[PDB]
Amino acid sequence: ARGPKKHLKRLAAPHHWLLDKLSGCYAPRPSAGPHKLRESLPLIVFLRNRLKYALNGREVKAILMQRHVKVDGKVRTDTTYPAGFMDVITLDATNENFRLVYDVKGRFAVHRITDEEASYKLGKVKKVQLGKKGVPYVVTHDGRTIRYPDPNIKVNDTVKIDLASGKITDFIKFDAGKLVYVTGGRNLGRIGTIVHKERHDGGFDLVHIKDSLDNTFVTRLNNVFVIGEQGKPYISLPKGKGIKLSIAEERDRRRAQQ
Amino acid sequence: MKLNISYPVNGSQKTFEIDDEHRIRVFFDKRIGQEVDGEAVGDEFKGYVFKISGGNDKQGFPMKQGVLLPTRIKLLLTKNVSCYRPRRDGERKRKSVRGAIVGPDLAVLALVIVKKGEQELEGLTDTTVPKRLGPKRANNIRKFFGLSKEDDVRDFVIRREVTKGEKTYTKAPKIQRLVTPQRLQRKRHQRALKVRNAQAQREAAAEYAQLLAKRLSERKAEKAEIR
Amino acid sequence: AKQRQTTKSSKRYRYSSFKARIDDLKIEPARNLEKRVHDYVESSHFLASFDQWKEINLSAKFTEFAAEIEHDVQTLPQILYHDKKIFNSLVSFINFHDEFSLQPLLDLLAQFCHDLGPDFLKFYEEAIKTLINLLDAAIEFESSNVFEWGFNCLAYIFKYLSKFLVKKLVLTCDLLIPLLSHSKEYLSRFSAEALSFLVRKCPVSNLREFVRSVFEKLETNLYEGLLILFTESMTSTQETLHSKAKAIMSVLLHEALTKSSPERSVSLLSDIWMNISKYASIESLLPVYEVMYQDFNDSLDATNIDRILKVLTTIVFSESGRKIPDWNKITILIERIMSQLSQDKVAFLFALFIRNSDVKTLTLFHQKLFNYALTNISDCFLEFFQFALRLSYERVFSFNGLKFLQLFLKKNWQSQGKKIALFFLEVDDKPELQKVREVNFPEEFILSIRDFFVTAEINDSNDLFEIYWRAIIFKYSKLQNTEIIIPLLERIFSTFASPDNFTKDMVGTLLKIYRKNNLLKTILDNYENYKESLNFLRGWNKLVSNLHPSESLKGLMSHYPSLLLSLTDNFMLPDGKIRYETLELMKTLMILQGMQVPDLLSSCMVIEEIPLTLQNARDLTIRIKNVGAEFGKTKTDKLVSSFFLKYLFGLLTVRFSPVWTGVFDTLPNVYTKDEALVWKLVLSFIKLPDENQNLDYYQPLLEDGANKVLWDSSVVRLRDTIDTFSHIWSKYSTQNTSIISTTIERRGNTTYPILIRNQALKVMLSIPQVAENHFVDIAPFVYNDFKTYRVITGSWTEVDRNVFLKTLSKFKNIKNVYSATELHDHLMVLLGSRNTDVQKLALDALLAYKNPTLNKYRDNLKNLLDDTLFKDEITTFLTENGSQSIKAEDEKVVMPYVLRIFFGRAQVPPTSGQKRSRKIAVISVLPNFKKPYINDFLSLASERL
RNA sequence: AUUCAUAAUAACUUUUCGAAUCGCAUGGCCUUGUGCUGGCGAUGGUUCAUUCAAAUUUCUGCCCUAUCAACUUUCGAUGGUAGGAUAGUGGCCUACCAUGGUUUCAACGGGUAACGGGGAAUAAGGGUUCGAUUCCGGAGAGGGAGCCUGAGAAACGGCUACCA
RNA sequence: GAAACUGCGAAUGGCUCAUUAAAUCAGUUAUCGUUUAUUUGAUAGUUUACAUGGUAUAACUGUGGUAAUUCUAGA
Ligand SMILES: [Mg+2]
Ligand SMILES: [Mg+2]
Ligand SMILES: [Mg+2]
Ligand SMILES: [Mg+2]
Ligand SMILES: [Mg+2]
Ligand SMILES: [Mg+2]
Ligand SMILES: [Mg+2]
Ligand SMILES: [Mg+2]
Ligand SMILES: [Mg+2]
Ligand SMILES: [Mg+2]
Ligand SMILES: [Mg+2]
Ligand SMILES: [Mg+2]
Ligand SMILES: [Mg+2]
Ligand SMILES: [Mg+2]
Ligand SMILES: [Mg+2]
Ligand SMILES: [Mg+2]
Ligand SMILES: [Mg+2]
Ligand SMILES: [Mg+2]
Repeated sequence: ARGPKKHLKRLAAPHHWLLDKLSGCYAPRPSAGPHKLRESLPLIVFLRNRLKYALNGREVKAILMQRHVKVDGKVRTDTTYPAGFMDVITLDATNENFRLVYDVKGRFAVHRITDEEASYKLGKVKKVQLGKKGVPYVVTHDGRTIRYPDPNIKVNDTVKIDLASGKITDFIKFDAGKLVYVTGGRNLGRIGTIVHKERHDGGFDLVHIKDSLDNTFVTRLNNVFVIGEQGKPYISLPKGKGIKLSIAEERDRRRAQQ
Repeated sequence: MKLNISYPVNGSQKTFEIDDEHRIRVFFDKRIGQEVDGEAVGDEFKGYVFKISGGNDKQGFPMKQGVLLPTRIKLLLTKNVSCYRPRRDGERKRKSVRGAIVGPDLAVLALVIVKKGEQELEGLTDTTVPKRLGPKRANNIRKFFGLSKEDDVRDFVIRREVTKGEKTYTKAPKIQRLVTPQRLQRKRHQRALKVRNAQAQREAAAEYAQLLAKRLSERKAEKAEIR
Repeated sequence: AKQRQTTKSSKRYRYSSFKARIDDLKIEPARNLEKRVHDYVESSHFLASFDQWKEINLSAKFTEFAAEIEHDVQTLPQILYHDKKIFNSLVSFINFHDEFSLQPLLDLLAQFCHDLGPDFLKFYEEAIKTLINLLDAAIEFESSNVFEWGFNCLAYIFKYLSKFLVKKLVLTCDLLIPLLSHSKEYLSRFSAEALSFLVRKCPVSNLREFVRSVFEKLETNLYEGLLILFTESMTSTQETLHSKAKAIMSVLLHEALTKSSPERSVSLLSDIWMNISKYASIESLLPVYEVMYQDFNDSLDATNIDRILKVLTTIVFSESGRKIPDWNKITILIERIMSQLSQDKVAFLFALFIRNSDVKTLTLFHQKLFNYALTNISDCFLEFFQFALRLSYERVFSFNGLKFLQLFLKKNWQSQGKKIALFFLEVDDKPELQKVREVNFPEEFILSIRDFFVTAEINDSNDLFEIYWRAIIFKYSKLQNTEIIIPLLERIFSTFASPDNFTKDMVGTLLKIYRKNNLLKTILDNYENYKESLNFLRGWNKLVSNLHPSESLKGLMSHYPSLLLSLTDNFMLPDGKIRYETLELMKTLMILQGMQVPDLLSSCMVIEEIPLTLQNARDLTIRIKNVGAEFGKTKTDKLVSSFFLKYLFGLLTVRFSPVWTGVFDTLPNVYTKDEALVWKLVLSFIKLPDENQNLDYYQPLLEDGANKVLWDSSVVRLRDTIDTFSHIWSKYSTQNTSIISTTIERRGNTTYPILIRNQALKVMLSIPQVAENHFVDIAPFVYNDFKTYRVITGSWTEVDRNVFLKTLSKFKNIKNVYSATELHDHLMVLLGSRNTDVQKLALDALLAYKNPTLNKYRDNLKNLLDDTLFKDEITTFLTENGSQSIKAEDEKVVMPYVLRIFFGRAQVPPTSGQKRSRKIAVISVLPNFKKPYINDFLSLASERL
């Protein structure tokens, strides 16, 4: 190609969006934004294929141009705006606030939250560095740069960002015993507690995570997101609480509730 | 060859068909921008001065300034040049153009009246064509009317009357770069924004400095305790 | 704005501003014919709407409101029993002012009143108070929909409580006064429509009380609110009026003419009549017309005579006479009013009658109309006749208005002579009023004012003013005016040898009196001091044009050969008219003197006649160039040369750019005819801005004549005409100030443009050689630094000085000028000016001096001036021991220029990184200089101190 | 892990940027002036970070051919030093230097009706064959050569030569 | 609101497999070896002003050339 691509085939789209393979030939290409293309949910999919509020792309555009959707407290009018992990989506006219959190299956789940919970979000500290004029700043996972961070904040820590003012309220250090959320790999969407962090200089660090059921799994550090201390998450969790459950029991409880 | 003579003071212009070769030959060997005496052209042009500006040949190709030849040549023309209008940005096209040396094979030659002779041409000197449009920017209006700074351009706008059937009205241009309260408000808002930003940054820097000093003091106290 | 969205685009979705939505919004629920939920009911209106709103709105506040009240609204009796708690909750949630939930709450509040209307009365006051707070709160946060919801709810409550509210509408109005009197126009407008529905539903008896109360209130925005309220009440449909409009108009009328009601009430009635008359067609208005006319007949009385008169002016002016069916009835009313007041009101009434009345009625009544004006308006007939002329001058003439004016002149002759002078003074300029001028005057003045003219004392401007207004009347005199004028003429010249501005105007006025040789001799005796005045020129022009040539006049012209040349001075004046009269004047003197008029004079006169427009812009330029070519081609005498050159400088005073182009091209090729004259003209123009030109003109004793001529009206159309009438009235009230002021307006223009120096500078630039020869006169400006002057009163503009410096550099031999060394030293001063452009100009003039050493380094000095090459030149040119460095022998001559140049560069505001580096460089080259040369730079820095 | 981030000193620059832009609305102060101040947005702009991308790059992995055994190096082949150019590393190119680099563990050369892969068929398993062809990646627009524009092209439903 | 200037796009998409045998490509690395329109977040009191020019032109008015083209000359 002689330049950046602008089209996305449905088969090539991220699997977790759950798009019909025969509905059309192309899928919404997320525009540039806070989150990466493969780890983002465009607003069109959320409003049409998840909430079912709109029946087609044009109706989604009509909703957006009416300025009823807010992302992180800001109005967005792009159909393919890349909303992502820990993103707050507010619909005032319908009066709901949603937090984009993966389910156990590995898919963004429609999780409704209260207003007081919608007032803040969490961000994994991807980078800390001194800017121009000797002003420290922190870059989070969603591309937010916050100046004058607390000196104790380091990489791999989590910062509680208030949406209205965009300032850090609290933070969590990355240490053993902390509650973590998996954001990648086939363990995507699971929740557990840190046990040990294995370090390899010049390589990818590995973290051992133990679930509430005592099952243990190892994951690369890049896919780990600290969300609080054990038993005290700073955000409301989706149904299932990030516990992976086998297939036989899946049959079992589906029958039981049925 | 045909002569397209333009009197720019009046804005007028007209064509003269030529048959005798004496005037045509005194036109020979000249160059675009050079001046020739009208009397050599004919008695009707006695006392006139003609500046050569260009022309077209028997095949229609135009004359181009800067190329000093009596014959056509294929020149690679680009943006912002005569004889070529680029269709696409950065487009360059090589086109055959006639040289700037006057010759027998010029179908029409364009001339500009530098100076008027004793006799008046019927179609050029005796007629005038008004300017199509008047000044638009405020300073151009002031310059055209010689207004003072205190005088407002708003009252001196040229207005043209238009009749549609029995209905009639007037139309006037929109002046640009006019001093209006909106521009003042925008300037003031911009200044206030920048000042407020600077103050906010100073406050944040001061608070960070206090936090750093407190942390520094307590860690020094702990080091003292360890000793 | 003014071209509102009348033509809609093809776009399905378009942006609309809040003001746009508000302007389009209108409060009238009944016109909306859409199916309503509450129309179909099983239990109650409230329940029917309550369930529906649960389906559509999902707001948190409404959801909380629903849960609290859900159990208690299942049945109509349950609503009645629990009415108190339901209303409290509705009021509580509305107060939160949550726009997401307002719409269901406001609708339910209206439906709540629908279920239990008579019981809602105990809730009424709180409900209205809640809406007022909400609408006031709605102003803070923009939402047009919120206003639409609130006012419709208010309208709904009025509809359901129509019976009870009507009985005490004054109480309901009392609640809405803050809304009706609110600063915002739209909030008052919306409230007025809602209250209008109640008014149209009122019984006549109840209405009479309400109208009395509001008129009592009338005695901020309340006047506008009532204006909107009543006009909405009458208007029902386009070009149609509501049936009840008859009673409302009658009830509003009876109160307005009632003595107790304030005058503002009648004015309020007037503004209503303009609105409904404009809105409604002829047919809908016929029934409204008869009720007033009958009421005006029935209630006519001395006390209300003015009030009836004022409303009658309202009817005649409203849409002119088109809306009036029968003008004959009005004429009967006018006659009855006259038989049974304020003069100004009638003057306004009759004048509008003249313009607006149908032709047939006016023919029947024009004679009685004017006789009435003589009956009572004779004191102010002049103000009337002027206003009538301004409205429709042609109609007044057709109906013999001039004859009645003659009768007025012969009736009220002695008391208002000065007013007559004002009136006839004003009407001279208008050509359409030529017939008014043709009116003959009563002879008795022409004897009386003549008698004073024969024996008049003139020792002060106050005495002079007395002749002036009598002179203005005396022009129409037919009793051999010339014999009387002449003695006064020699008196005024003798008593005032040096005329002021006012005296000159009178002389023209006195000359203007003359009608078909001695008087010609008199003006020739003293005209040098009066040529500039425009009126004096016009009077002189009328005189000489009247006289017929003969050999005797040739002798008179011979005695004063310098007459023609002296008049040429006028062509430099800034006024187009004054030049034109001088041209016309000059031509006829040539006829009287018999000397052939040159064709150049005729051509220049044509140029003046051409209008100054873009369409004629080019045409003007060719004419000026053509005559200039003719002037150069044809040799002429001094008079023609003095004529044409002065006329050219007159064209420079014109404020039309095309004119300047022609003269700027013509003048350089024709100045050789008289080089001394052109320099004098150029020199004068340069000094005009410095010269202070002030028009000092007589101020008459101030007259304290002013009063409220007419009432104030809100509608723009009536107010503007009222302002026009009052302006005439004020003008006549102060005749001394009005007569004196009109003279100033028509005197002409004497103030040259401040830019005139710039035009002369362009002429000087085009001809440097003339300036070089006459450097003596222009030298002082340079040494004065182009400052008048230790405080500076005025100074030349930067552009003017720049053109000045160009001329100096263009001189062929600057070295041989009158003061070369002093000029050279001052050119040193400019060379170091902070503005580099000034420095380059000074350097060019310095290089105009021929010095071999400087020429050797001419390029390096120029490079130092250039900002781009400044840095490299310093390093190459000024480095000690450099190859291109200045030789020691030539160091003495060049160095002062180099030092002063660097001084100007050192004065740049060192403000940007490039500019700051420039200041560092200029100081860093100092060590390269020898210590004596370092010292002089420090001296240059300290010279200003 | 760094000459990292950042900061400081001294100068330098055909040297930049630091809003002469636009929509809607008319609030607040008063010394009442078209005085001062002020709201919601659009479009631009330096640098940093993020995102969409691009470029190069580390290791391993390709069918037949030894009756192809030595290849590359004069005209860069291996490497060093310095420069030029590049967005940048780098024989990518230049100048001076050394004589290096691959190879029976198959270099080099030749054939290929060779775009590669995810896949398809068959088979009990091992295997054999197919894969231009709905997705990913690369190359092309009759064949070579060279370019303007633009963030991005050696573009071809852009331009210029030559060949047919 | 035609036309034109200005800004953006046209380097995406669609088609074909000619060349290509450590080349492409698959998996897996690196940029402390570099560019990056755009999105998103930060970020600039240090720079006649009640606001500067044609150092300027299109569209447009008008005069024309060529057999011919999404050709264009003068004013
Ligand atoms: Mg690393
Ligand atoms: Mg228009
Ligand atoms: Mg190198
Ligand atoms: Mg070499
Ligand atoms: Mg194959
Ligand atoms: Mg394939
Ligand atoms: Mg290609
Ligand atoms: Mg082909
Ligand atoms: Mg190509
Ligand atoms: Mg094609
Ligand atoms: Mg293509
Ligand atoms: Mg363009
Ligand atoms: Mg092939
Ligand atoms: Mg091969
Ligand atoms: Mg490889
Ligand atoms: Mg864009
Ligand atoms: Mg930005
Ligand atoms: Mg032109």
